[PDB]
Parts: sequence; structure tokens; C-alpha cells
Amino acid sequence: DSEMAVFGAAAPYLRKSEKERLEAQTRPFDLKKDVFVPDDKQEFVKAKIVSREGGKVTAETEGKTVTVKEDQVMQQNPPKFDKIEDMAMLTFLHEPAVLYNLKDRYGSWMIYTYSGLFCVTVNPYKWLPVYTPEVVAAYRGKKRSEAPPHIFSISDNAYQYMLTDRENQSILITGESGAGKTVNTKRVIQYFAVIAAIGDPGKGTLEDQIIQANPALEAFGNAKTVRNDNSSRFGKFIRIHFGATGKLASADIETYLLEKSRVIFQLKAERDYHIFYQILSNKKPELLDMLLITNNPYDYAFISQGETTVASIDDAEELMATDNAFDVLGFTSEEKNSMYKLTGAIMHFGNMKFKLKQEQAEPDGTEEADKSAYLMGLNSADLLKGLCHPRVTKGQNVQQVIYATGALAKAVYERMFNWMVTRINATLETKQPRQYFIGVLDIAGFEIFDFNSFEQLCINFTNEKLQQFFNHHMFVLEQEEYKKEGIEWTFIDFGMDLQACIDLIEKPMGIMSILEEECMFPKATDMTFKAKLFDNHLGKSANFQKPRNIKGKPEAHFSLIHYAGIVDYNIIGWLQKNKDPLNETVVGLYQKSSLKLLSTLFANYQTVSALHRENLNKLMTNLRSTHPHFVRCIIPNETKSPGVMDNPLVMHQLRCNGVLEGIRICRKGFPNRILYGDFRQRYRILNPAAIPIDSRKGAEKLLSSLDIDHNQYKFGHTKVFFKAGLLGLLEEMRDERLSRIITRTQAAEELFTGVVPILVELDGDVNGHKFSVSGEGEGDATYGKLTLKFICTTGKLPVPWPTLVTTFVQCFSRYPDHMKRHDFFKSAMPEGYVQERTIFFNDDGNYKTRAEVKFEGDTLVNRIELKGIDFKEDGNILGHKLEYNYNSHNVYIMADKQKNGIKANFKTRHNIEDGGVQLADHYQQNTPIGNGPVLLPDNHYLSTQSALSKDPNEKRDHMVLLEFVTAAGIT
Repeated sequence: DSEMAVFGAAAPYLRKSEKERLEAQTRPFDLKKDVFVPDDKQEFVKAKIVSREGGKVTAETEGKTVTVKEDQVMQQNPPKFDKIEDMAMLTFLHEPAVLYNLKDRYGSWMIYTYSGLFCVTVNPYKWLPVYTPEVVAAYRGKKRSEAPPHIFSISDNAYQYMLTDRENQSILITGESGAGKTVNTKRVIQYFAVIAAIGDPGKGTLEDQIIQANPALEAFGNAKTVRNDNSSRFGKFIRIHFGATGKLASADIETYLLEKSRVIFQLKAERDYHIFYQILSNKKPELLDMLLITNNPYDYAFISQGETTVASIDDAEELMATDNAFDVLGFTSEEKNSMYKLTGAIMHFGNMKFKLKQEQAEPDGTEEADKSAYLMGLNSADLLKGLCHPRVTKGQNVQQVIYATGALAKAVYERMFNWMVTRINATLETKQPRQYFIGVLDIAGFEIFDFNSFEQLCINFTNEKLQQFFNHHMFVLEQEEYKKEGIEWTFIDFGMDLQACIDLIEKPMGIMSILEEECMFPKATDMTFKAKLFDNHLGKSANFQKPRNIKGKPEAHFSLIHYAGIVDYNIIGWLQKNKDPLNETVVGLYQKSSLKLLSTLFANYQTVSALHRENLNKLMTNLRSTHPHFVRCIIPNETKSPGVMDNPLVMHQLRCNGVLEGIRICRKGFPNRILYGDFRQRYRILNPAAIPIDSRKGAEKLLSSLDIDHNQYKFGHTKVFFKAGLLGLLEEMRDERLSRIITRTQAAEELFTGVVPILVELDGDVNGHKFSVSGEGEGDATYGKLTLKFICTTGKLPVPWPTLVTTFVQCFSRYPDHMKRHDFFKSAMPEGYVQERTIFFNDDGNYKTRAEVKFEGDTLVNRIELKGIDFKEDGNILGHKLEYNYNSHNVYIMADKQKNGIKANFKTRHNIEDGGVQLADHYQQNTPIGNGPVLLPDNHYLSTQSALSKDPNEKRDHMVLLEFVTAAGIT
């Protein structure tokens, strides 16, 4: 792990040490027991299978015991994949696998995780030392596969792809509220400002301006939500333009879907936008005097709802940062305080009261309505008249003017915010030459609420369009993969899967098209539009369905089937929100005001649904001209606590974003891909047909021999493509094979666990000479020790004793614990094995050996018949010229079909008195008896050495043998 040395103190937060990892790579884990089961609360939990029978599986939750069917059970990932950096390398790509992998890494303070193309980021809720300049330098020029998962890797590769491939780039960042989208957004942009190069109104360099654009817009665009204290309530797509080298040229920012509900309304724990509470901090009192505003925020109804102060946010310090943000962005003294006046004018707009005069509804007095007219530069007389009596002159009551004041407040704030970003863009444009650009996108991801209205439809439609942009891109990279690997695979485009849902929205006579039509008819309501929806799509459009009873609150009017799931939408109010009605008399007064800003952003003045279509189309147009890079943000919990993850919450996001979507669309083809070399090493034990010789030709024969579907895999170069549930079967058979091995090696070891007596009986006949030899003694397998004493019962032995050592129980050989599965001899017992030899002596005769080595009671018996032919009475054999020794020589063991057993070929050098050259060529064959399950070892050798002695107290011709045998060859 010397590679993590360059990361310094960021190392333990990016990748665990080889010490800590290897301890997790080898932890207690068993297949078909430790699995995933669906829970009622956490939706997915780890469990250990107790008893599976009758189609029902019984296990114990990580304590409760549950009983589910055998369709919900999901195998866990081995410890080898523990906290993996790329989940695309996992063997199991089901939901709890992806969920827990993120859960494990986040528990080890490891935020970033790769999933195919996605860069899954989890909200840390703590400070990490991983954003130091040392780390930035550590990621320069490094490819994604050459460094730990990090957000820097995405933005760096985007910059390099821009220069290498000469094509535009785009980084898409999605997620729910409080997932840290804007945090990652600023990290990416700031990164680019450091990455260089430098080309060539506003103060300072371009790097400063692009960065200083954030604290300016967040003042008017961000607010304190339940999920996040500084949450942006608007989409953003900033295009950062570069040169050919490339150097920073220019930038342009575009916003999306700013919720106007915030300025006039906030929830219970939430509050209004930051800009309001910043001015009231009295950090610079000249604003309050200019705006005619007190200190207490509770004196203004538009911002008095819910909480007024945030613990983490210092509105005093943020006010200065807000002010300084505009000065850097080249905002004149006039433009600055004009925005404050309009912001302060809205605060007075909500304090306007109205009453009835028995209805025309006349104002409840001049009060603070005069202050609002001063800041906006109005008449205060023509204002309240047009506000109550719009125009051909109509009349409104107290409830209709309380909406007009609110709607106008939303109009001012939005068109001011939109004017703000356009003024910013002006300073971000330079005459400096441009070549490519990088688009950084952050829009609130797909999300299903209990109450889904028109606002949710706009967002869920955008993400529907953005997800297809991914599915198509994935489909391209997939086709590029299968084709260049040599696999003929054809399937329809993955983006077409979402086309049906999109056509229901944007296409003519669609949900949006009907809404735009119904807004053209004044004689209408929510009922007429709802009825027109069902009459057009229910039955024709499959994605349009009946609303489901949520058995709670509230109730919707229709359902829509997206890629993430099914959403129930509430229609009440859609007609009004779409065309967005405004008091055109007051708007007319806005066009003619002393304040130039108010009259500027209200010039001209077409529906929201049609407007969003215009913005999304140019967004998709840009994106399709870029190299897409996808970043997914995940929020752990609502308690804002680091290190912990709520399973149902995380699973919701994973189903919403393209993470699980990208997995299922890749499953359609061949997801699991293994190299030929790694395939041999892993799945050879299943069937040794690969032999100890090509990987390409061997992988074919290994799979073709197995009882397997030959259509669930395709051969390539140099990789083997597998199906989804195919590789899960291979591992299932592999572990089942290992269980068979370990239990047999245990049984074979049982028979030779200690000292076992040995009886050897030989009836030989060489060159007509008859003789009989009877041997006895003991042997120990664990030590590899063998002690015997052979005694000829017919008198003097016709042949020299050292020539019978070979034919005189390799089952007492010492096998090491790592080679204990290569012990064929012990595996044959107690059934025993037939041993056959054929000894060849140079310039002499030969031996014929057939021995039955089996267990007869407590003692191991070796009964052998020997038959020698030819030879000479004056030769080395039958002449006793050989010495009394046997030295040491290894015996190479080879096992091969058929009839199981093994085969051996080894040379033997007996010593003569004068000379010392006498070669003996041995050819051995072994075969188990009485069938039964018998092991079969690989190519290994036995290290043998024999010590021959004599007993001076024995009258008969004899031989005392003491030999040591130990196996070796493999590890």
C-alpha cells in the first residue's frame, strides 16, 4: 500500500490499508447460509439460513427469526468484495448488495463509490482531510482506474477528456434535498479553477468571478430546509468554456425551476430565503433605514412563518459575503441597493391588510403599504386602486386581493432573480477565444412525495429526460464493448424504454399539451382538465393509470408510471399555476416606476409548462453535444448523523436515480465478465478438464463439459461474458464441490490419525526361482515414518533385498495441510487400492507386480504377487553384486482417466561393489477397489528415502527397513 503514501492523511478516508483489508478478505463467511432477506421495516437485512424446506426458508435476522419464500432469498457477496471500490465488479448486483456495499464503506468513513459510470457520493456530515492540495496533486492526470473513488477523479478526467478527445464535457449531479448536491457542485467548479490554464467589468480574475457567483445567488436562491440549512431551491447548469490548450475563457449560468412559494410561504421548521434574514441582521444599518424596516423579523408576515434564526448560519457574516459577492461580480452601487429595496418592498407587501365595505373590498388603511410604494417607486394611490379594482373594470374581494399581492410578490422575486443571473453572465463573458466547454448540472433528482403536484411533474419529467440521456450513453458504451470483444449481441436502445413515458408528457395531446390547451379556455376548471386527461389517455397510453388509494393523506387524481416508479399526481391548482395570472394593472404600474430596476424586469410580459419545455430542450441539446459524466449524491439520514444509514431511505434514492436503473439495463445483455486466466484459476476444481494447455481453448472445454446452458455465455478476446444468474450458479457448484472435498479429506485422515500396524506378504517367482517373504511392523502418517521388518520364510532370498524395497504403502506418506486434498492413497481406504508395477532393469530381466493394499481389521495389509522373467545367474540381480542400500529418489505422481487412480514413472539407481551404475526404470499404476467416492490429486511428487539395516539376532535371511516419505510440489 505504498501507493497511498502520496495521499497522506487522506489515505484512511480513501482506501483501507492492505493490513486492514486482508483481515476482512478472510472473515467467517459461508455460502447458502449468510444471505439477504427482505424485512418489514428495513426492507433488507442480513440473515443466516436455519432450515429450508417445503419451499419456505427460515432464517435469523442480524436477532429475530422470520420465514419467507425461496424467491426473496439473496446470496451475499464474498469477503473478497468487502467494501469494493467499483460495485460493477460485484458478483451479485441485487438491491441489498448495492445497498450494503455503500453502507459498509460509509461506516468506514469512505464516501465515494463507483458503480459503472456513476460516482456515488454520500453526505459525510463531518470534516474530512481529503480535499487538501496534496490530494489535488495526487489526482492530476490519473485515470479513474488508477486512484481511489473521489469526486476529483470525475472532474479531472472530464478536463482531460476535453483536451484529448477534443469534445465537450458535462457533469450531471443529482439527488434529493440535503444530499449535498451544491456541495459537490462547488467542489467540481472550484477544482477547474485550480486545474489551469490561464488565457488573456468585475474585480479580479475570472477564476474569482465564477466562484464568487455562488455566494451571490445562494442568498436569493437558497433557504433553510428540514433536510439542509443551506439548500438551493433552483436547478443550475453552468457552462465553463475553455480553450484548445485549454485555458479558462468564459462562463454562463442558467437556472431551472425556482420555487416561488418560499418568498410568501414557508413550513414549520423551515424558513424563507437567506437574503431576507441577512438584511435584518443589522450588520450594515444603512440598509434598514433605506428599506424602512425594523429589526424584528416577526413584524413581517411573509418571513415570520416557522423559525427565523438558524444555529449554524450567521446571517450577519453572510450579509457581508453576499454584498461582497456582487462587488466582485461588477454590480454598480445603483444595481445593488435596488435589489435590496425590492426585497424590502416585498416584506412590506405582506403586511398590507384589507377589509370589506359591504364586495369591492377597500384597503384597511395606508399603513406600511406606503413604504412598499416608496421602495418600488409607485403612487400608493393608483397602486391600491388597481390592486383592488383591476381592469372593462372588474372588482375583487379580500380573498382575491390577498392572492394578488402574493402572486405579484412571486413575480417580482423571480424576474429579479432571473435578471440577477443574466447580469452575472454579462461579466462572465469575455472576448477570449473558446473551443470546448464543460457543463456542470445540478437539479433535484427524481423523488416521490406523499403530495405530488404540478411542481413535482416538472422535475420528474426533467429527470425522465436526463435518465434516457444516460441509458442511451450506456447503450453506446455497451455496443462498443461487445463489438470490439468479438460478441454478436443485438438489442434495442436502452433510452427507448423511457420514451413511452416521455411521449405521454411532451408529445401532442399529451399531459402538458392538454394543460396548455385548457389554459386557453377561460370557461374551465380542474374538473374539465381532469376529465379531458382520462378521455385521451386512459386506455390508449399505458403509462397513464388509475390513481391508487394511499390509505392516508392526501388523495391524488391520477397515476404516472416513470422509470423510478409510479407517482400519484394532484391536479387541484394546475390550471392557475400554469398560465400564472397577475394583476396587469399593478404590473402596468410596475412598467412605469421611478426605480429603473422594477420597470426593467417587468418589460414586455408564455405559460410555465411551455417555458420549462423551452429550457429543457436547450439543456438536452447541449448535453447531447457533450461527454457525459454522472455523479449521484446520497443522503444517509434525516438525523444528520455521520456513519449511519437508513436502509429504506437509501433504497428510495437508489431506485430513483439511475444507479439501479443502470444495473438492470446492463443485465439485459451479459453483465458478468471474467478474464480467461482468472476463470481458470477460480473454476478449475469444478472439472479438471483444463489439464496441467491454452486458456482460450481450455475455457471452452471446461464449460462445454459441464451440465450447463451453453447459451448463457459468449466467448470473446480476451474475456468471457456471463449471464446474470449464471455466475451465481458457478459459485454455488464450486462451494458445493469444496464441501465434498473437505469432508473426504477429513475421513481419509481419520484412518491414518495415528500409528497403524502393517502386514506385508509377498509370493515371488523370478527366473523360475520360487520364494516367499513375510513382513510386519507399523507406520505413522502424520510423521511420515515407516518401520518394517521383512523375513523370508523359504530361506535365502534369490534376489538382492534392495530390489524389493519399491514393491514392499504410500498411504503412510506425510501430506502437508495444503496438499491434504491431493492424498489419493488415504482416500482409497478402507476399500483399498490395487497397485501394479513393471520394473525394468538395464541389461537384465524385469519384474511384474500386482499388490492389493487394503485394510483388514485394525492393521493395514499389503498382499503382493511378484513374477520375474529372464534375468541372468551371473548378472547383478540373482548374483548379489548390489550393495545394501537404497538412497533417496523422488516419485512423480500423475493421476488420469480412466478407472480413477494414478500413474508413476521414476528411476532407481542401485549401487554395485566396484562400479555404481545400475538403472531401474519403474512404471506404476494404481486403482481403487469397490468403487465409491475417491479423490484425484494433481501433478505432485513424493520425497522418499529408505534406510536399510540388519538384525544380528535373526537367524533367517531378513531386512529391517526404516523410511521417511513426505509429499511436496504445490502450494
